[PDB]
Amino acid sequence: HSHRQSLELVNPGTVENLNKEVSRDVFLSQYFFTGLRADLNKAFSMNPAFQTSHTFSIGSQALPKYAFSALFANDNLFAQGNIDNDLSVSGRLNYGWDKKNISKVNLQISDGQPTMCQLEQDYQASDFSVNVKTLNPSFSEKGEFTGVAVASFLQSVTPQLALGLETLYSRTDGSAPGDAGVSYLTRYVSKKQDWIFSGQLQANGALIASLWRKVAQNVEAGIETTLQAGMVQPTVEGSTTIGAKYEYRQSVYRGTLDSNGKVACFLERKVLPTLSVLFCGEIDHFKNDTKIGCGLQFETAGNQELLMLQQG
Amino acid sequence: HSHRQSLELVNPGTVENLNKEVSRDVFLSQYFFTGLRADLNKAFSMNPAFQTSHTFSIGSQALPKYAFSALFANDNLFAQGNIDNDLSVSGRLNYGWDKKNISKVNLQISDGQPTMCQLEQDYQASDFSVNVKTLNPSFSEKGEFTGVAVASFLQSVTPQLALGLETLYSRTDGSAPGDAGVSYLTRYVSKKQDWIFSGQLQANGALIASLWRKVAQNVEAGIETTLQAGMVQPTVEGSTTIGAKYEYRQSVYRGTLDSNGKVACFLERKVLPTLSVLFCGEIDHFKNDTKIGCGLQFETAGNQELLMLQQG
Amino acid sequence: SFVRNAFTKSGNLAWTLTTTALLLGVPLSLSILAEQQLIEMEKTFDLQSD
Amino acid sequence: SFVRNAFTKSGNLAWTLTTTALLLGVPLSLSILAEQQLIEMEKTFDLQSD
Amino acid sequence: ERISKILTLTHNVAHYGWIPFVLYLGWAHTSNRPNFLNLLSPLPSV
Amino acid sequence: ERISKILTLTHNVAHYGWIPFVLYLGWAHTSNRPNFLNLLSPLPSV
Amino acid sequence: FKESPLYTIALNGAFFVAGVAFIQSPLMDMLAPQL
Amino acid sequence: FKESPLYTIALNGAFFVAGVAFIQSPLMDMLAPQL
Amino acid sequence: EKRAHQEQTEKTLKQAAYVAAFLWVSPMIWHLVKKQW
Amino acid sequence: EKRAHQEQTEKTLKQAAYVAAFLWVSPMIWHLVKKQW
Repeated sequence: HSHRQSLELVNPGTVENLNKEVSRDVFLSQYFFTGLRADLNKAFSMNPAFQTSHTFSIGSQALPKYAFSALFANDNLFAQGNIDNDLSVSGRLNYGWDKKNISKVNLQISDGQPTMCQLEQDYQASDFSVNVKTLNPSFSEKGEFTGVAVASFLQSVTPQLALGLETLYSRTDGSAPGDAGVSYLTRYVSKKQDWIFSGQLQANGALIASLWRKVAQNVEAGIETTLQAGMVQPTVEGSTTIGAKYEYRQSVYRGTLDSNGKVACFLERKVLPTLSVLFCGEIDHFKNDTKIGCGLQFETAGNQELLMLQQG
Repeated sequence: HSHRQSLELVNPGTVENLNKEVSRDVFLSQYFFTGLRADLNKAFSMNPAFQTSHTFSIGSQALPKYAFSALFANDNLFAQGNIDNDLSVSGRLNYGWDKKNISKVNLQISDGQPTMCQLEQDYQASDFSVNVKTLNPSFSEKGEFTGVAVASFLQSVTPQLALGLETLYSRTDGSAPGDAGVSYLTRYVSKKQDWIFSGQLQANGALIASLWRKVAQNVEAGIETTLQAGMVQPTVEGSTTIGAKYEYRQSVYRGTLDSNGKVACFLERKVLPTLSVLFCGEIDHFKNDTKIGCGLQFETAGNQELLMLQQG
Repeated sequence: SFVRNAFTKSGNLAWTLTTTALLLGVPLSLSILAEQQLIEMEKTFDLQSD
Repeated sequence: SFVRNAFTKSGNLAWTLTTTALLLGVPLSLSILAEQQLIEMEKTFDLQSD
Repeated sequence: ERISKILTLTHNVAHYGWIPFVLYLGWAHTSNRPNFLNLLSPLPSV
Repeated sequence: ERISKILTLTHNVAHYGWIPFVLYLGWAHTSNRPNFLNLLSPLPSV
Repeated sequence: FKESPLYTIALNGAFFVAGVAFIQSPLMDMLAPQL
Repeated sequence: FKESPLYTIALNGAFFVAGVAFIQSPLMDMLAPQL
Repeated sequence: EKRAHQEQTEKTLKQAAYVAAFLWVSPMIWHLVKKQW
Repeated sequence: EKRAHQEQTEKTLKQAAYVAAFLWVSPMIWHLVKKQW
């Protein structure tokens, strides 16, 4: 359509990256841990990005006692294995057929919940991004679909505004009809890109709305709320979170306040270009109990060229 | 006695200071804490040493939620009050009648175990040191002594060796005869004073022996063992501890290994001349559980002269 | 006493505020101090250069 | 298998040793690094003086 | 009798005024003699 | 039938050789080609 | 005391609006260090 | 397996002696950093 | 019961397709609106 | 029973005094020993 091409709209980010600027950047949800934990990373090659990690976490229930994890990546290929104590294997592979077209497969294998298999194919266009993923996909003798399949579509209505929906198909056993749900997603970006707003009308009447603002090159802040719902009368269990992140040439700081009353901060001192020390403390004023954990990021290499590059 | 004076022996340290070089210097027993804790200290005068402290400890069972504590000291006088959350008052007063003669009184007051009163009189001589303390002293209608009274005597047999005994008198109620026990103490100091050995044959057949060595101006190490005893057959429950301390112009480090398998370290970074940051982490390999706690030592003053001195 | 209840509640609130302020300010204070110290460093090395 | 038991026990022992070594070495390493950095500082300021 | 009454009376005196004793001593000895409110507060006045 | 056998067979292949796949890929691509023992160990060899 | 089901959403929305206004206010700008 | 009451004291004494020898050995000296 | 569940799922998918087309053409209608005013 | 407890405590205190005097004179006897050898 010729007359439709005049708009010249920009491709919005993928659906998963909707809350990246807030959830994964200006919040501790991902970076937080507990108790001591040492992370040793070994670099072997850069142009072909290859790496070997280790982990020694003690006192953290979420983290494992030990975790070996080797990461490889190239221009169009990316892979990552993750051995875990108790021989819990986790793996992920990302292959880019085209510059803008990439297919990703994730597989976690263990003794509990054996072989959760996820495969998804991502497409990115000039103005829209669509990705479809299938959780624990399989087939049945009756021939109907089995497992969970999710398809998400996001189209930029205007250069500063992108709207999209997320389709969900789930079928636990196959005997009963597979429940399906739809969620609406919205992403607003300021003309100057100074601040970004994202809204997610998740299924089951749950709203996840967040805001992001770049105060300056060092300081960016954002907030996020939630309005989960229920029924025995309706039960609504939500929380509002305010978080700010300070980044500097030597350290990165993240702070966050929770409507539940808990307060948390996350500091990362780059004492050396390689070695980085992480501190992570949280308080729970409602119950008056504190979560705390320090860490390490020892960052050795294994090649003379890599060491020379590391030192400059 | 004229012929006895020729020895010219040195006064050994007080009985309580027997294990100071190890217990209170090269070990975390006193410095250790848990969870976050902020310590604000205010200095008001130096020639008359006056100070006002505050504490905000959260997550530490031993520590209180808040603790206000004002310390005053002069050439011959020293006092210290300590208000604690729940209005638990603690107090101590030290008065020096003579340069070598000092009387100390300690009093802790609360709702549980009300008014534990301790008074003691310390004497230091050319070659011997004697101190007597009375715990919860009182009198009874029957006239017999009540409370616990302890008298300790320590005499330097030779310049490099000091032996002493500790007498204990305890009477809980007064109706029953007051149990009394005696403990033997020994302190050996190298001719060069490079290393110090201390031995304590405590009562009830408990031996607390420790060693101390000054590796260099920055590094000193020491070990300590214990052999507590019991009866239903005899039960012996002891632990051997090895500890080392590294001190530097910017930080102080203390590490310790326990025969029980737990490992602990204690770092104190003096980021600023006033502000000091404390880290304290411990592991328990027998049960695979970790104790950890950071802290602060904010060190403001309140006088222009004090601030000028602080900055140099 | 109701006055006593208000007093203790206010004290608890002040304690909570101070604890939160410390927890969220101290690490940021260290970060700012380190960054400004590094800025002074670079300035000193430059002054050395010229 | 007894060989398997020995293997897992040895792995656990190595993990314990490495964890203890890190816990007792990292803070001391930071202290040594800070002290040597301050020594270099003082040397640099002196070199500035003369 | 009297000496045991004094025991309790002095224990109460300690409980209720030991810290004020130290504070008054410091404020009197200090040449600056800072106000009570600032003296108590953990903020620098200089 | 065959496609469901392949499902399990490939899941086992993943479980038992995914990490070795990544390690071999890296060691082949790397020009240094470090020995396996050093490659695994978290120690610098340079 | 009411604590209606709607009360939670009303409180969270009020907090969200206040936070948004604050972040976009000049106050946030003043927070960011000069250096 | 015996684990006698005397076993605990024997083990603790052995640990104490080993630690004392180590601390007074040149090895402790080598531990102390040159700088 | 499977009847109602299947019908509801099918209608959900149909409505999803409808809104997907709506989004596909959204820039077009927005351009038309801009032209109108 | 108080009889035995009191006697034991008294004997403990007496032995404590004996060893206290022993320590008081210890440098004297050590000097004598040094003179002997």
